[PDB]
Amino acid sequence: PVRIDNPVGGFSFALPAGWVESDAAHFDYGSALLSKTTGDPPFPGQPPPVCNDTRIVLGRLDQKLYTDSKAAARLGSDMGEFYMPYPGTRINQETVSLDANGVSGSASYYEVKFSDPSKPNGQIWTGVIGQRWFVVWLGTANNPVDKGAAKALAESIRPLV
Amino acid sequence: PVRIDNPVGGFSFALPAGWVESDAAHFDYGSALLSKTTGDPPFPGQPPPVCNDTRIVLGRLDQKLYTDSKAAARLGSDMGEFYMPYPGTRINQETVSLDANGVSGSASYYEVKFSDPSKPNGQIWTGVIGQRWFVVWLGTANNPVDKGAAKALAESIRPLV
Amino acid sequence: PVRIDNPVGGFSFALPAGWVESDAAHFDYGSALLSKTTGDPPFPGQPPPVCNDTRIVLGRLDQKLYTDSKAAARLGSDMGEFYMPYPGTRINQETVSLDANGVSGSASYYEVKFSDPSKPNGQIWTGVIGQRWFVVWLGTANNPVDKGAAKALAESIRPLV
Amino acid sequence: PVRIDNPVGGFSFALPAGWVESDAAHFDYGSALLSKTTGDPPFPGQPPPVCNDTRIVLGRLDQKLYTDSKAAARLGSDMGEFYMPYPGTRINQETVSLDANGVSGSASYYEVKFSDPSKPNGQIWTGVIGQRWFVVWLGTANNPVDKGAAKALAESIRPLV
Amino acid sequence: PVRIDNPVGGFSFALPAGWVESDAAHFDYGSALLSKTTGDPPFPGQPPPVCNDTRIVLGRLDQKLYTDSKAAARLGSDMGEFYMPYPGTRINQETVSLDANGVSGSASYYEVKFSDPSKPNGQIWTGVIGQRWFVVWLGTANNPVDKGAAKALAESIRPLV
Amino acid sequence: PVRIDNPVGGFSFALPAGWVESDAAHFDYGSALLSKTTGDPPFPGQPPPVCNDTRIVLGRLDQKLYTDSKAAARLGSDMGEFYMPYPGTRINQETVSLDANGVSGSASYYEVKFSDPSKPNGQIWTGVIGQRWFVVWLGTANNPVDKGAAKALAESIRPLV
Ligand SMILES: [Hg+2]
Ligand SMILES: [Hg+2]
Ligand SMILES: [Hg+2]
Ligand SMILES: [Hg+2]
Ligand SMILES: [Hg+2]
Ligand SMILES: [Hg+2]
Repeated sequence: PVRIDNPVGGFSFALPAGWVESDAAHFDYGSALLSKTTGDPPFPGQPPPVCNDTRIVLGRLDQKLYTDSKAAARLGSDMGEFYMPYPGTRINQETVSLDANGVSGSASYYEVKFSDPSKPNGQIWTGVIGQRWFVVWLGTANNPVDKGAAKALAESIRPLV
Repeated sequence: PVRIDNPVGGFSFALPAGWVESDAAHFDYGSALLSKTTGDPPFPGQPPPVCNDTRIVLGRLDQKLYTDSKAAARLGSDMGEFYMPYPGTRINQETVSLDANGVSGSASYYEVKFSDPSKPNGQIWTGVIGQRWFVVWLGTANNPVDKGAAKALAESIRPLV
Repeated sequence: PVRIDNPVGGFSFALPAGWVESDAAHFDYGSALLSKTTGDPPFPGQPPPVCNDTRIVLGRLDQKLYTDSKAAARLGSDMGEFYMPYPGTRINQETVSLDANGVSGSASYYEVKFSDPSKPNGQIWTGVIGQRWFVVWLGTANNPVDKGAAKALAESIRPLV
Repeated sequence: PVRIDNPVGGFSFALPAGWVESDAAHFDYGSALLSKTTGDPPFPGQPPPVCNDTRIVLGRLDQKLYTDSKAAARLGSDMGEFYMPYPGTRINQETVSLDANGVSGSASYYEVKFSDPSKPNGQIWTGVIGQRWFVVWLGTANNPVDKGAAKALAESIRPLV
Repeated sequence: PVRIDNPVGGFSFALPAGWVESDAAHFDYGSALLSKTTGDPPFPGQPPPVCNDTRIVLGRLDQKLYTDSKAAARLGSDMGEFYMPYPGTRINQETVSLDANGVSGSASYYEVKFSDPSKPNGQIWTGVIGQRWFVVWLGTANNPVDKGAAKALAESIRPLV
Repeated sequence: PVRIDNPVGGFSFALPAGWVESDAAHFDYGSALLSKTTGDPPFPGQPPPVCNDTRIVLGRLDQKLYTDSKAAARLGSDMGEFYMPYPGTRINQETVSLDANGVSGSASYYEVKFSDPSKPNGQIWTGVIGQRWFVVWLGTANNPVDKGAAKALAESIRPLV
């Protein structure tokens, strides 16, 4: 169990097994971007290969932006445009209640069946917890969102004091 | 009149007056990203301040991706999701014929009236010319797309030989 | 109240409200560079717009370099050349005693009236606390140094053990 | 046919089909690093996915460093240590004469059978042409060096005047 | 005594006196790269000049990769190819037992006498401790590995919990 | 003789022998930053070691900013504050007439004797040619400005058409 502090964003979280940070700059402004290692280890000290069709973003959710249920739905809709900007239809929608050590939240999940029959279906899970924090886990039919792990990641969020 | 070569993307173009390149890395894979200087000059040798609500992207349009009229409409719809991922309504739509030294193309323009009444309206102009190249010019009601300059930029595109 | 550790520089500090880290690399060698958000929030996970006419630098002050009163005056004079390299006259000078949880220091403030009548006046506040640490807060007549917040930032410095 | 100038390194070359530049910084000091696109196109304007098990480096070969036949063999031996630092045996060695528009050179190729039976065999082709320039094309049994294309790349090198 | 946490790699370590972090990105995936300051201090807030012929890398050693004695020897052999890819002979070999607060490990050291008589001899110290962590300290005859400090660095490693 | 184009800044120039570009980003906005190699060659394809006490900046000189004689003196005074922000006295001043293929300009040179007796004297040469372009060559008593080469660099500037 690996806990990561994000002091600018005011929270800590548990790093999902098999994931690394994608860059350092997100932490400058209170966010975090994570990538999934492929499992093939790099030479020691060098950066590991990571998947290009899945990613996780988390951070403080600005008080100016966006109930946690309504917020996660709205954020999830916007995130899906930003990360999956191709025409398609939303299918297999779900909402999930969150409880991060007693701090309530909500998440919205859905899949995108793209108009392009050669594109794998997109998948997106967006959680809001709470001061408020968000978690977005993006994947595809070939590299699916791990819904149980996304819930565990959001429920691992703790405010820093 | 400043002409810029993009050898990986197979084209050259005229840099719009008052704009600079935003980074060098786009040219690595045959694209270009431009930013608009604010007019307040920096110390010599240092990077100029640029606007944060307008941008231009141009590059080779992959033969796998997307008539030029249909292509610019589809690309413009996707670009507007990617750059303006908030809910809203498309208004003030236009299409524009392009002629780049005899190479035909088409562009699609529209504005977005956002659901959020405090967001300025978004503006996007997307052109496809042609091997094919694209031009996307993004702005807002406070920093509008210069439609005549966007047409001139797309019509300035020349294949490199 | 957000406390940030800088382990290479041997100190922690309280992040001023409304400010973010400008990059990650400063911490590699025991410094920190901060930028002021404009208040217009970015899309979640993306970097916020920041002001281009104000900045804060802090870090360990090398034992080889530069009383804390004399040190802050000398450092402030050099910092003003580095950040405001245009001809002008220093006006509205002040010195300020510092007490960081019992660790004494001193700061030097002044404004620059530039020879160029179209340049807004520059403002710089430079503090030395203490092992020694420095704080430099730069602004202009349009985006002034918050002198009370600069004193609070310097007095928030704690050695790490 | 896409020709790329490298003014600091004093040469131009033909970009192999399906390859892009990996970064811009190599050109600062007269080299070039190329990566192979996977074929899955990115969103327009965004960087394409590239293979992680093949790469090409080319540049001016310092007059202080390293006949072209002896030079390519020595450089190839060193490059194979640098890029394939695991124990193994060199097999399937070849040397290839080069003629770049009348400028002679030589290349050395070999494969590495690694001690680790789960590692795919490494492949490396190293050419020296000539002022002198080098070309290194690295691959594996799963993503082999295209020997004909590596020879064409080295023979495409032209001095800039 | 300066202790640095590496949460992705699951460890903390004591920063050797006179060394700084070379970049921030290594920590993204659980490694750290350190550079040695030259002693000439930079302007405050700016990065210090560092030596170009010595470096330290440390990180988690993948369970898939590589007894600690055998592991450090094998890793040291591979690291010496990666960092010193020129022909030469290994001389002055040593192995060193490690004890990091009761966690055992081993290190392998050797020097390289290069075929090129104008190259200074290379030096490399590679330690494995332990979950397992590695430490590599690289130097030359002109800027030698500090063997006592490398042992202290490896023995300063503590798992994070 | 190596000529480099800077299309955003509207000029080309001859690269001084032994110098490389320091980064790619300066060209994005019409400037160039050059560093001096130490002569010790790197491994092929890797960046060469460069001096840390000398540098060259060149670029378009904004029509809003700053006769060429008065301009070079004023720019040289400001550049010396920016690059040598320590107290001292200007000595050994010179001005130099420039003629870049018939385009006139002027340069201002001076040395700085620092108050700190352990700092080597600073040296700065600043030229303005002309649309106008600037050249700044910075050095020290240990790594002096090559005045003849700085004049040749400024006189090598040609407008791009
Ligand atoms: Hg994957
Ligand atoms: Hg603007
Ligand atoms: Hg501002
Ligand atoms: Hg591949
Ligand atoms: Hg050194
Ligand atoms: Hg030097």
